Amino acid sequence: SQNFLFGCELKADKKEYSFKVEDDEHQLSLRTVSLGASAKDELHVVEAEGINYEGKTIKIALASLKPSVQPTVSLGGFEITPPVILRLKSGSGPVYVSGQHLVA
Amino acid sequence: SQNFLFGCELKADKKEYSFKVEDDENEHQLSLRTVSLGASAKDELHVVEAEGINYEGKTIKIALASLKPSVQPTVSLGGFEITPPVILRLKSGSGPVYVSGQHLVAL
Amino acid sequence: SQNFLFGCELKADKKEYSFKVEDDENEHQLSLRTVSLGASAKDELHVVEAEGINYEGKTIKIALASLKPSVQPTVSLGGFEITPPVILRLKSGSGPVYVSGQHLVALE
Amino acid sequence: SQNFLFGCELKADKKEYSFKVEDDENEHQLSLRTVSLGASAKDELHVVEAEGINYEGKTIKIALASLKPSVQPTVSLGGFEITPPVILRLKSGSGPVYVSGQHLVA
Amino acid sequence: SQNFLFGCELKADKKEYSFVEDDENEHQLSLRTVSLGASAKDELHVVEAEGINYEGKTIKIALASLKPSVQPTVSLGGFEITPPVILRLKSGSGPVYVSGQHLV
Repeated sequence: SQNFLFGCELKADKKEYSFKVEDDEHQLSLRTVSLGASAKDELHVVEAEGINYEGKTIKIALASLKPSVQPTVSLGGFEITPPVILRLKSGSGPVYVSGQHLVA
Repeated sequence: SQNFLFGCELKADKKEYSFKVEDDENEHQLSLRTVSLGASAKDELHVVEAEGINYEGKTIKIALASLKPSVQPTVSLGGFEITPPVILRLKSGSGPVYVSGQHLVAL
Repeated sequence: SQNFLFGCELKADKKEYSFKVEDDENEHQLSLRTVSLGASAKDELHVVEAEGINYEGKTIKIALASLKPSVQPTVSLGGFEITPPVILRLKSGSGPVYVSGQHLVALE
Repeated sequence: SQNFLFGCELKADKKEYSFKVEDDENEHQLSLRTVSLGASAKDELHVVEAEGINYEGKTIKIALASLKPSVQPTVSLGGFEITPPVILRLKSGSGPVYVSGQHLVA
Repeated sequence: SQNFLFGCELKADKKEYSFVEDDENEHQLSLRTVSLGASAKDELHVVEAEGINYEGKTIKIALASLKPSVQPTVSLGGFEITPPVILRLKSGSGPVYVSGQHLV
């Protein structure tokens, strides 16, 4: 309903970003995943970790990106319910993630 | 309507994922968000298909994406919604290929 | 609404796919999601178009996507909603070219 | 709500497409889905622009897409909704360039 | 609601575009594409957006990385942002264009 900016940066020496919220309805809406200019020229895979419909945590790949092929990927508003961790699975980074934090 | 994370991995010795739901209180849809190749995938075509019914009850196979590490390692589908049951199948390539989405649940 | 899979394959020997549904009291809609190149597509530009009626009632042709195996083998359309009748046509390129999406049927 | 096909072709000899509607009862919206290069387009950057009024009433030009046949021959907009009137224009490149979407009438 | 065109141009010169109106109405920018103009140099450009998170802290988020020879346009799919927001060309020459909707 209300909407605010969200972002994070993943790199080899900080690979994880933990999205959680203190109880007060929230979604994280992912929009883009992009590589910074100094990312190495190799495939970077970013993954999300969160609850499936049977209440178990799963790890899913969100994007695979390479500077010389495909530096940005737009997700078009992929909504996830917190808690979620974003994780860098390969490549040096930096990788950036943008989106919205939604609050209803 | 509620929303839960969905993913599966397809590869050489595991080419299919069967998305099925039991009858519970709810209407279910699988919303596909991305298809992505993993970093160990061979530099060749990968084709990912969906298998489910058309509007006349016939089972059809439809091509979701053609991907290749050096050209286009990821495609974002934008929320391709599919009523269960559906099989997602690595029709061609070694993989690994990851498919991510949401499992949407509504009364 | 009900939601079903839609696909077609457009090729040299079958350039057109005609999307038409039997008379019924339901409203029908195609939501195009992807277009993609088959394995055996020549490395060249392939263009898929749609042919159907515009607001004025006139039959028009519109270019949906241009793809090439070594540049961009898949194009997501993100839910390009079209009201049947429509013909999808390989306008150039050898193919094969696949088109995927959803076929939506709502109640009256 | 009614949904019709929309498209236009922009090229060296026809650089502009002017979209306008006259309707005192129903609202119209042009929902742009893709921009794509034709098969004979020169392998160079192509820019496609729209021209239309902003919130303050000033007519403005915005860039919709930059495409190039050997790099990114199609750009998907996702349903970029525009209130008529609007001009679509090929700012630079040979073309031909195609714009496709939906004409929606409520 | 009402729906108007929006756009701006970002360049090494004027790196910034600034998007409240004092108004009785709610305003949203929906960002559609980010694209590199004809004379932009063949290098990595990064566009960022600056605005509050849901805690009202000012944050900066990477919207897109683009390069003429690899991905000259990124489509964001309607990334709705509530004003004030600054859009800025964190790196590269430009010109970089942003296009979208101003909804009221």
